[PDB]
Amino acid sequence: TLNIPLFYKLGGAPVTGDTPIVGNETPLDNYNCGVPVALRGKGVAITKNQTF
Amino acid sequence: RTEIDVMNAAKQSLTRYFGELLRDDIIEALGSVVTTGDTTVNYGSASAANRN
Amino acid sequence: MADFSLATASQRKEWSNKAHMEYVRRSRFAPYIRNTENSIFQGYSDLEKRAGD
Amino acid sequence: MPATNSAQARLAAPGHGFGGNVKVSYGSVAFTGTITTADAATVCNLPVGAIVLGVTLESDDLDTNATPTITLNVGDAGSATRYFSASTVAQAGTSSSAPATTGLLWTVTEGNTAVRIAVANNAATSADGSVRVAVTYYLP
Amino acid sequence: MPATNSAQARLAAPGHGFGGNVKVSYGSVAFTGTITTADAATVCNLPVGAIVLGVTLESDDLDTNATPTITLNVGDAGSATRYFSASTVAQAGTSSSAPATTGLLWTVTEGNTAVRIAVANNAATSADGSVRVAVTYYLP
Amino acid sequence: MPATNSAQARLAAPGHGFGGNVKVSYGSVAFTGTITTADAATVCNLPVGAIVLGVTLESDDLDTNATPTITLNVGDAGSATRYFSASTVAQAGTSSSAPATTGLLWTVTEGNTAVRIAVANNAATSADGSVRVAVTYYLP
Amino acid sequence: MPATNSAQARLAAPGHGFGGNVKVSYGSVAFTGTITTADAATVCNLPVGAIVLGVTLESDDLDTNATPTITLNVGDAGSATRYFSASTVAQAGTSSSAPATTGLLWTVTEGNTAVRIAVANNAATSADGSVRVAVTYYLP
Amino acid sequence: AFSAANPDRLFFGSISGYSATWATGLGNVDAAETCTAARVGVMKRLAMSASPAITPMQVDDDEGREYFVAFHGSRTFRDLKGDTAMLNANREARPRDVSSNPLLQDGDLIYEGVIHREVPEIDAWAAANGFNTAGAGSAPIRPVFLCGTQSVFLAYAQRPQAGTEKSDIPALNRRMTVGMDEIIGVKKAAFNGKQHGVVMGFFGAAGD
Amino acid sequence: QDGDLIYEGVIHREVPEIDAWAAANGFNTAGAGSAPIRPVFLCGTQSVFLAY
Repeated sequence: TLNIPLFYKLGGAPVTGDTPIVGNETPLDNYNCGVPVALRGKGVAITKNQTF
Repeated sequence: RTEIDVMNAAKQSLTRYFGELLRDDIIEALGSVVTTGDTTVNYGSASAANRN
Repeated sequence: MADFSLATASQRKEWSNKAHMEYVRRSRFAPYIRNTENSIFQGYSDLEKRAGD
Repeated sequence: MPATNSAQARLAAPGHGFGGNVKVSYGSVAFTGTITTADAATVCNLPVGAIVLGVTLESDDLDTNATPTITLNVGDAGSATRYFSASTVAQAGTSSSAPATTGLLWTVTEGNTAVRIAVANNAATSADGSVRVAVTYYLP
Repeated sequence: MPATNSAQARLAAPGHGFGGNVKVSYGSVAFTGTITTADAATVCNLPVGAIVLGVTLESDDLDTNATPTITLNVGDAGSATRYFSASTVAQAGTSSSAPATTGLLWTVTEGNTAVRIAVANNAATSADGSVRVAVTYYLP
Repeated sequence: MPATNSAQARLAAPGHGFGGNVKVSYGSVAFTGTITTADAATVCNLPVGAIVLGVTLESDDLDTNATPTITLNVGDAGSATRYFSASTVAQAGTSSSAPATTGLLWTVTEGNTAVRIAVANNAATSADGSVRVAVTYYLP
Repeated sequence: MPATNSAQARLAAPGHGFGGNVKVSYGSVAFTGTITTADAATVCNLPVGAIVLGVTLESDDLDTNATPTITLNVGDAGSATRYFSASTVAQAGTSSSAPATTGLLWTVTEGNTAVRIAVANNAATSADGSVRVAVTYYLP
Repeated sequence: AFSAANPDRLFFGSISGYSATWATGLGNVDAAETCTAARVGVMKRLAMSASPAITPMQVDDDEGREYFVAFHGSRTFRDLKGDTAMLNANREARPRDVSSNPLLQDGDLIYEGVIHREVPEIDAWAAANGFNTAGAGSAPIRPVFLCGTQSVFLAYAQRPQAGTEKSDIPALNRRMTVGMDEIIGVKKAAFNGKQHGVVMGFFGAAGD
Repeated sequence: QDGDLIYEGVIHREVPEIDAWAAANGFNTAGAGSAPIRPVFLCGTQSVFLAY
């Protein structure tokens, strides 16, 4: 199988007036998607009773 | 637990948030309420007497 | 089957390194923000110099 | 139905660093002599932009009588009885260590940044002891 | 006799720096209109790997009746009544500022990182006010 | 009305070649000595991805009494009585060759790939004989 | 307790390919004229080293009487009644398609490789029909 | 559960016909709510204001242009190119040329920035899943898929390969078998229980 | 191929984020008979100042 990631956008409020850039944390969003893979096929037979 | 770089994904999405933050202020400035002589109040935080 | 039959919890997976983002739609006010006098949204770099509030 | 999300309705959200990981202020005022209702003293002092979480008041035995009657008030210059009103933890019969129950989550104003201890009722027989106050709060 | 030392049994031991010097989260939800049992709102949001220390609930007077009957619940999406169950601090006769007594020292799980306030009983006469919640915790 | 065509609803369809033209597994366990309920033995072993069609159980006369009471169970490590439950074909009065009636069309799981014979009831007078099992199945 | 694992106790174990994925032999003997107890005919022929799984016997209505009495035996040159004994499926009142119940899991010996049908009891009124036998087995 | 997780990406007969349950939402699309060119512009509007944004196929930052592709199933495609209005858009705004006009020589057609491609095999799919009933008053409905970029992932493990075999006897050529084999996996792009780049739309196609 | 369009000397530019602003300020009601209304901003030169 094969997993593919995704990052979202950014979400909060602009830290108005006084606030640090060390006090007030954000996470960044992150997700996954996995595609499974399988075998598959098809065949055809040919005789000689139906061929001459 | 991952292999994807969360650092570079958080720095690109942070320059791209201060671009949405600029035109969110121009839309808020166009819908302002000019009370009396440079007194511009936003439309949400304006009273009924500031709009009249 | 009854060949080499591998377990359900022993099957490999794989995780990709390339991630996707969300579209932003940059700005519709962008050709109109200049610093000249004949612009709609006019900018001032006077406080980018020495000091002020 | 019109109970919307709070005035907080949009942001992210704090952790490790220099924010307002909650704080204390501690004082140990020492009473001596005779104890009347003309007593006042600062134990600690608070910021301007801060919200209190809880006040802990522990004292010694100050009135050693068969019927104790000493009674304390904890507050500031605006309200003399803002945190504690008629505490009675300094009596020699009851227990100490009473937590605050009134006026907890409120922003300090200007001129209210000093916690006073004033004596509300006269002591029947004054002893020597000390009173401890610990005020928890934080900053934005 | 088989009461051994804890799952903690070997290490050193924390102080000054960037650890889990304890933290807060504060919200002020504003109720308005009429108040029924169809009310729900987030006040604050918590981490994943954190253990709660204590929740402080202070509110205004929301039901100004001769017989008040308003009743609040504080919890999260998993358990609607996890921290407070039948609080009754918003009534206009009783006192506010009740500390939490149930479910204190427990690690937050995934999907339980938002503190809700739901109204349990209908208000007899709805007033206008606000409700404040302060949740103390820390991180490893 | 919502009874649709099966999870099979689109393909062609098998014939001559290397598929799962149905198969057998045969064992002949030999009992000897005295026969108690502490007996267990594999007769044959099955694949993982296979579905059983039918189990045939033929035995000799193992308990030659006027009132026979020997009783067999056929199963695997998961369920001890999955194919046969209380067979009684080893008794010297009744007939042998009983086909399976329980648990036929089911996919073998992992750890269930060995057919056991366990004795359920004690033999009143143990004789010498053998028990034969033939299990039909196929593969995809 | 001495019930050990079988004479099979060490090997791996069969699947897809040219083994003994189970087999059939089918014959359709046609009875005509009058039907006495002097009748015998081969329907099919078996290997030497093979073990039988099951014999299916389907016939037509051969004795159309108010009281039918026709009766068949299926066997080989060694035992004339080895597979079926007193079948009575050719009667016009009962049902056909009886599976074999006696002598299933046994290795064919030399000179026993031809399945006969012999008539056991005379027909009260002979009709015209046919009898079908399908014998399932496999090889090592 | 697929509804009430995508309220900004599922378009029923109108936006005033959205429901949290799936069977009620398909009961709000009428037989008179056909696929005109004014309702496909509603689906382009939902794709430009989705809460996780759908990436368009082609962007022009100046004179702002965002392009999408809609896949019709030939019973909403004849109602789209055959309406009384919006049909003089490709005879009064196209150049006077015969071999390139999709009015005289039909094909895909662009209108308001979205390209309308016809796939005739969506009628074979949607008739087998019960869309010939389950509308408002048991009317036939058809789906329209307005998709952006990276909406379906394709994982290849083996390309299709061919092979032959002489079965019975290779000397007496009495039998032969040809065959073909493939390892592949197809899945719609889904993240956090939401469609990544598809906007589904249900219109009432009468099929006259 | 849609875009901005000029007619009678005025250029009509589309900004999709004015619906997000005006729905939050109560323009989905408060018309004649509680009908949704939207604002249109016809602006000239030097209408919003920006101080960096």
